[PDB]
Amino acid sequence: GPQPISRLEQCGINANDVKKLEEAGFHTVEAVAYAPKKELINIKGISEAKADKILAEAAKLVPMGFTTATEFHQRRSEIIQITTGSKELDKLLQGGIETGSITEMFGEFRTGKTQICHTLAVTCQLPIDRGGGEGKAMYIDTEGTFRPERLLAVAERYGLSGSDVLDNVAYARAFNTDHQTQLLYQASAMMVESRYALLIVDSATALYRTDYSGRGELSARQMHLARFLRMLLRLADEFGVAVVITNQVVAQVDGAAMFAADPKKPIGGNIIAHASTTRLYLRKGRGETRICKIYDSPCLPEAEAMFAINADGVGDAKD
Amino acid sequence: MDLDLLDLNPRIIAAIKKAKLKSVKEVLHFSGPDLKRLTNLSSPEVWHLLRTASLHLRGSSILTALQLHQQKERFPTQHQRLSLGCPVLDALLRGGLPLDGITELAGRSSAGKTQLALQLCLAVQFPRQHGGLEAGAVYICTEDAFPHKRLQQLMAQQPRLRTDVPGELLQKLRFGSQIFIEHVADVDTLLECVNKKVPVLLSRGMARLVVIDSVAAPFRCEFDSQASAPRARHLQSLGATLRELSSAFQSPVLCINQVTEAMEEPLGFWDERVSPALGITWANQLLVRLLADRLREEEAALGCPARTLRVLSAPHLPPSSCSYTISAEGVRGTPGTQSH
DNA sequence: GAATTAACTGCCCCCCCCCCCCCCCGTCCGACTGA
Ligand SMILES: Nc1ncnc2c1ncn2[C@@H]1O[C@H](COP(=O)(O)OP(=O)(O)OP(=O)(O)O)[C@@H](O)[C@H]1O
Ligand SMILES: Nc1ncnc2c1ncn2[C@@H]1O[C@H](COP(=O)(O)OP(=O)(O)OP(=O)(O)O)[C@@H](O)[C@H]1O
Ligand SMILES: [Ca+2]
Ligand SMILES: [Mg+2]
Ligand SMILES: [Mg+2]
Repeated sequence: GPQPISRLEQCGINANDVKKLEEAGFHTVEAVAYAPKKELINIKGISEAKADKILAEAAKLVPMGFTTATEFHQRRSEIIQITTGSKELDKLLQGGIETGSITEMFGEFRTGKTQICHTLAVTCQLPIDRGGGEGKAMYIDTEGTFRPERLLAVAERYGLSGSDVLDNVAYARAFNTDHQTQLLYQASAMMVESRYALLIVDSATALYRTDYSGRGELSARQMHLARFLRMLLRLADEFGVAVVITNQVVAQVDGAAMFAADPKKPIGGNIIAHASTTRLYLRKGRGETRICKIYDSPCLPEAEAMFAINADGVGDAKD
Repeated sequence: MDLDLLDLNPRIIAAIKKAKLKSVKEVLHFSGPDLKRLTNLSSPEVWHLLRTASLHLRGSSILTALQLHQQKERFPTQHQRLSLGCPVLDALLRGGLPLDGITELAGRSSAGKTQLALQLCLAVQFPRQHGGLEAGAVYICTEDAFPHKRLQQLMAQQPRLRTDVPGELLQKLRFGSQIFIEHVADVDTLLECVNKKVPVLLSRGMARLVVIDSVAAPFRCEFDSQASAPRARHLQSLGATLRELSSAFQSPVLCINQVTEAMEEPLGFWDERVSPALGITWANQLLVRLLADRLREEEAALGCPARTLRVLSAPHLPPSSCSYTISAEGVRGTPGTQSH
């Protein structure tokens, strides 16, 4: 069972200090073993030497190796938020796009799902002071829709070297689901040699619509997608990178919908919804302006923002 | 080692020693014919041995239902409840989660399961008068990273949510240091975690609440439609272990589940578009089954999302429902919304 | 002419309510406007 606080004196502490810890709300070795150091030493008359001594006593007395919420937050508080190139989007996402998580953007047709990917592929190489991530970029393509001349425009907008940007972006093309999944082992091998800050898959579910067709092939398609997303999550957790993927849409041809403004939902079922962390929904706006809406997020409220696609990349709507 | 204190004859205990029987659990593991062939002795002495072993293991107190009803302090599991933090949700649940068995929470994505899990994790550290258990909690993430930012925001906003509790002891409560986080990636990893790490935390008394972020996530990435038997075996083992731990340490177990569509071409879901996953084998292991649902813009074209928390089945709760909203403070139920 | 074998089809019943617009293909002229 639990060891009472009346055991500390046999380990080398006097009654005064163990009592001082006792009336501070703590009543067992287990509670004080994981207690934060600053909260232990903020009490007046408590020296750091005896604090470290009693912490060592607890560590050799209490089974350690258990993560704690305060330690979890104070150990991984140096996350990086890459800027999207638009002030409105950065404000809406509260600083940009986080690392160590999967962010997906879904929408129809001429919405800006590829321009955003290009802009992120450029801006991820900026210094952390300027809002970047200070790393390379990986672009996995499934539709043959990669244009370096779009990256050149952003590199010129931000005053970066044109040739250097095109040297930091690794590129690969996928022709089926097996090749797309197999490329992840090569990605894992490559991420050890250098430091990467972004990984782009566009589009994640483009090939699954045609590789598996009909109700008969639904289960295998869903399991393959789940395994692919599990591999992506493992990569993101291990290397601390930002994974951005794009999705597609499908119509709702039944009478349940009534607002009649072309109802549409993302494809992939529940696996892609549960695997991804933050989901964005882009729709067409007047002229070249577009509207971005937060579809799902564990720590954000649903809202809306407006951006535009310009000659220099994704930016803010002109006046 | 323990049957020595039992009254007996030397012959039967000599036979037991020769047959390598250790404790009463070992002798109760075997049946009549097995014990008869192992001890090679007559049936009536086997019956006497079984009777004596059973009387040794249990059978001392004649516990009626008056002792369950009147003696509130003797049996906390039948009266004490874990409050959910909101009076409306507690009224819907008639007090909160039971202290024994497994409670399921199921629903589609972006419904608000993680927010409820975090609120329950924070609400367990209150004193017994305020609906808590004066202990910590264990969080097991099976799908993705833990949301530390939302937890910190909830901890900061905690004084605003708990309006009824006066705030002098709120600053004493160290919310961050009494929550433990674990990560798993496989079904076998989760089984090893629940077999080894969880009992260590519960026995020593750090925590009295277990939360699984997504029980269905590991099982949906390994077993196809043609491998139902191994999945059923694993689910039965996990449910048995969880129920045993919850009963032994009087700690509620909250499981978060996903859903699958009907795909209309039973189990009580006739006109429901979605049903809890993992089949009927997992559904047999639970005690109270909940369901959180969100009506999309088609029904949510009024300006704000519509969220309803529904009770599917429970041994002591009628099928009911309510409404709730998610804000910067936490999950709060809408007053005057419970359905009969 | 007939015993015998072979090939194509079939397995079924619930939704009766009704705010909802959204990103232009207007057809074009009056006047502004800066150059
Ligand atoms: N240099 C540019 N200047 C202005 N607008 C541009 C420029 N280049 C492309 N665009 C616009 O950006 C959009 C490109 O759409 P995009 O390729 O991002 O779509 P998508 O969501 O990837 O579509 P798909 O589903 O076909 O993959 C178009 O509407 C196009 O008019
Ligand atoms: N201030 C806020 N902070 C965080 N979330 C908020 C806020 N206001 C509203 N929300 C809503 O909270 C929801 C959080 O969803 P949540 O993470 O609980 O979904 P889930 O699918 O149950 O989770 P998980 O997949 O992790 O189990 C979002 O859909 C968002 O709209
Ligand atoms: Ca999610
Ligand atoms: Mg594209
Ligand atoms: Mg949630």
